[PDB]
Amino acid sequence: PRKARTAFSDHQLNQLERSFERQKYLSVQDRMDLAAALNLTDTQVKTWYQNRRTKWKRQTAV
DNA sequence: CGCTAAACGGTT
DNA sequence: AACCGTTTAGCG
Repeated sequence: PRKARTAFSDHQLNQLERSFERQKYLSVQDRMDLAAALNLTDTQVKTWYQNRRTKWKRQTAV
């Protein structure tokens, strides 16, 4: 049983990208604080940051 | 299709 | 526990 695909709001995407520009890796507390501010689950933030690092590494390589 | 969220098996 | 590298798949 797969989880439904989260559709992030524009506010959530803007805040996630502002976080990522500041810090490429978050502490457990910072990750939880971001999830709470955005009404997202801890896992959805953790997964967004992980996939964001994948995209970031792709862009670094060119 | 392209982007990207979630899942897999493996690593740190 | 979280991450990595990669895959799988949802959807505009």
